[PDB]
Amino acid sequence: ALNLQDKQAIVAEVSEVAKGALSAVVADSRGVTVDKMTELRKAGREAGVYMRVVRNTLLRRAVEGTPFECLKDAFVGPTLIAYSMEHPGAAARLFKEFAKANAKFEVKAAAFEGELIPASQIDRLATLPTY
Amino acid sequence: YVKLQVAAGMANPSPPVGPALGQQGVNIMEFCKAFNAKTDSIEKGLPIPVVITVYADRSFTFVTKTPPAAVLLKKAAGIKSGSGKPNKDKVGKISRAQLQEIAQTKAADMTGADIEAMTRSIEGTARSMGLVVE
Amino acid sequence: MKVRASVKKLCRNCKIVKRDGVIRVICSAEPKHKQRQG
Amino acid sequence: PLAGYPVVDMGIRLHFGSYHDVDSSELAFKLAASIAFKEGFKKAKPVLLEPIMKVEVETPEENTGDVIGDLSRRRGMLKGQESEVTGVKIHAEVPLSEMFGYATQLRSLTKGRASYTMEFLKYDEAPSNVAQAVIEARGK
RNA sequence: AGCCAGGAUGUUGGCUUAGAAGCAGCCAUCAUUUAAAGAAAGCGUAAUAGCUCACUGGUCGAGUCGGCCUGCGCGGAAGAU
Ligand SMILES: [Mg+2]
Ligand SMILES: [Mg+2]
Ligand SMILES: [Mg+2]
Ligand SMILES: [Mg+2]
Ligand SMILES: [Mg+2]
Ligand SMILES: [Mg+2]
Ligand SMILES: [Zn+2]
Repeated sequence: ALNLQDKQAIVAEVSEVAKGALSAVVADSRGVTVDKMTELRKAGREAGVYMRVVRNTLLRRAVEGTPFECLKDAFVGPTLIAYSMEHPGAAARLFKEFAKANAKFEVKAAAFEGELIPASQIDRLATLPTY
Repeated sequence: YVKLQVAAGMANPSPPVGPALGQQGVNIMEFCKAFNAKTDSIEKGLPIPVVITVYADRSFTFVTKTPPAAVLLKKAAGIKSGSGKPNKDKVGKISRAQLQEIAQTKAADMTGADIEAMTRSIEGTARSMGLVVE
Repeated sequence: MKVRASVKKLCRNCKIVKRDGVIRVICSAEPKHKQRQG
Repeated sequence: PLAGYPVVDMGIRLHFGSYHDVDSSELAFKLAASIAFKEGFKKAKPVLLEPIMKVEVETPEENTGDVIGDLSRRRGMLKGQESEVTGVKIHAEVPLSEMFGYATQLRSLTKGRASYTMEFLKYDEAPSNVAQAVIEARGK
């Protein structure tokens, strides 16, 4: 109904799934067609990774009071974040792969253990293994 | 790069294939019998869509897809033609297990892996074709 | 062009412009739609 | 009776009549059958049949649709269009009165590198304007 | 408002048609992943192809859109010493 009341709903939904998330992986999405994003979206459903593009202002508001606050430095530019409903630290590997293979977007940041990890030092998430 | 819908066992006719990829430099005969070679397994008289993929050196590859839903929906329904106009007359009733059979047939084409969602997409398409579900 | 008393937009590309106290209709799509209030 | 064109596909049934014993000749019934025929023709729905000829034009592919557009301007219906490697072949059935001088028109649309063929196919009823056209000229 | 991109998938919805493939027409118009997606509001093709739009994310960083009433103006407005 109300676009402010839709924001009251989108903020409450993206933060409620941030309650159960384990590792947040944020990245860029501009310059890529639709069906190419669904190559990852099917890859997120099978790995239990929730992927949802929300606005930068909305994101900060939502993640306030949550361990993913330090990510306010990376919420500029087009934003494609990934949550880890199950299998913690798995989104990252998939993300990095797709990025360097065929697109122009990069991995803005990751968010494990409620701290911010810069783009080049995220091989740490890749090194961590599924258990 | 070109997309066609070719009969399961026959690539012989000139007008459907000749002009579209002749400019691309596709060797007609090659694609004809490669296409037929792999589409041998398809049921007789199933029109199947193929995406032909040509490169600067005129060489090509292709992917075969699942037949168009409307062609595949009227065969299960056993209705040779199509509904003249919906919301007035329905030519038959499509079965539910057939919708999921159709859903797993075009599993690759559908973007949703929910399978039940695939059925809804197929059912929605059928609804536009004037059929009703039991 | 159409020099007439009633000038108006005839399509979605027609634009009303005033240039010397003269209302004109200029169209970037159809040159038939060129009008002038006179 | 309408214009002078020959009547076609007509069935006649002589259910009743009258005959005088001493004044009935072959020509008297000929005049009598002709009066009745003319009277019936006007009461009935009398229409012209134009001839339609099968047309197969062969054209370069760059100016295909213009040929089709001119065919639709010559009041013709279409039954297909094959596209060979040498050039497109369009099939049609155009009335003969609208097939007059097609070669110079077909050459103008195609840089003069098209060709065509006409074969007579069937007869078909003309629309009201062309039927009204052939009646005024023939009548006067 | 401008600019950077997407503008999906079943698919060329079903009929009609030589072709009707978002875009001749009739009958619809609803599922899909969605940030968002008209079985397209336009251009275009013989049909395709192709170009935009609606709809969205970013950038930007402060007002902006559509009507109603009303004051004063503008065009309409060419004649003979
Ligand atoms: Mg059709
Ligand atoms: Mg259509
Ligand atoms: Mg069109
Ligand atoms: Mg005012
Ligand atoms: Mg005035
Ligand atoms: Mg005035
Ligand atoms: Zn205009």
